[PDB]
Amino acid sequence: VLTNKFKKIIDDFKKKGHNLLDTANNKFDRDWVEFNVEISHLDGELQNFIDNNFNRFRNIEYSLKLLHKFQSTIKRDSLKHNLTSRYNAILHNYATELDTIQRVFQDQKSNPPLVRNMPPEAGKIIWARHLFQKITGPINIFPENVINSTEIRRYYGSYNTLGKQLTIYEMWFYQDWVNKIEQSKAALQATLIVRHDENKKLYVNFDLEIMQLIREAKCLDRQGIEIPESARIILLQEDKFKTYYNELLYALKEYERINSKIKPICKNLLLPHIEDLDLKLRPGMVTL
Amino acid sequence: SPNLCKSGPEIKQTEDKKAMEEFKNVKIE
Amino acid sequence: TFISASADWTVRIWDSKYTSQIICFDLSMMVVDAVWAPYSSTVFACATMDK
Repeated sequence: VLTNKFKKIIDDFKKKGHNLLDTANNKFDRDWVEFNVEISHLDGELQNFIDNNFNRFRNIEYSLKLLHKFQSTIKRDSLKHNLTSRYNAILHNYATELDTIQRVFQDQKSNPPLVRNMPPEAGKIIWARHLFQKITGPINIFPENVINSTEIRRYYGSYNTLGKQLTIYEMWFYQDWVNKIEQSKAALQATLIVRHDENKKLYVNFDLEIMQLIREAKCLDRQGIEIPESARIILLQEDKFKTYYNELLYALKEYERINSKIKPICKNLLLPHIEDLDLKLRPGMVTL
Repeated sequence: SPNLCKSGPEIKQTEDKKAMEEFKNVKIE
Repeated sequence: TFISASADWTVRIWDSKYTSQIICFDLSMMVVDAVWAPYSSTVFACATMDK
């Protein structure tokens, strides 16, 4: 339908083109009176598509993808005029997206229902970092095309304020987080983690230490944060503790199954063997 | 159910549609 | 033909025969589940926030 209009123009153009030899004026001038106005109506269609540069999408950045598609058009400094009028739609829908980002940040990480294997603090700092990165794209596309009008700078002011605030809040969470583990270990977790033993069942003593240091090393490695030597090594030791507790679990369950089969009969050849199967653990071996 | 199927364009014109998507790439260029 | 969708809400028609994707299409909620419809139509669907 669009090429139909263009070809109608081309056809009446080429048919009016019978006047060149005697009248370059008549031919080309009338050809232009028709073709310029009809191709400018087709430019109004291209301008419906200049609005479509956004309308193809509900997002600024995809509108910018279409702007990047428009590269053959840069020869004419008339799209740039429509580009200049549209820079405002650019900035405004950018502002809409970041106002949504603002109401997102106002509902801090603790409010949404997160389902994963990341501690609250690592999830919080990583979600703040990801929001900062999501904001950075906009605040970087902002200048160098609309700096001239500075509306973009007016909005960059608030955006940079939000960025500094996010930096400060991340810093606060890190003050709550980074040395939290150092305090925990140096006070009650690095003072000779008591190995797991048994009186009637397996008594776990530092399951909290296990889970904590696991999550610590995992999230620090995933986010690319420096892991202290103390953290890394008490982690290796917790790996040892966990493997050994699993093995001792299996062994105790073996004794349990054997007793579950012995007691239905209560034979006085295996009951004394059961008694012989008793062992004693002194305090010296609780640090093996 | 009204949005079930269109039954003419989806079926055998779909390979042509993928060729048309590649055309839209040539257009992007 | 395959499809790949990013955290930046972008959907991508990876034609195995190509190194440059076909239709760099683009829409909010493209992080989340996407699917090809079990119809002859190449229907796409994204879904979050009861939407």
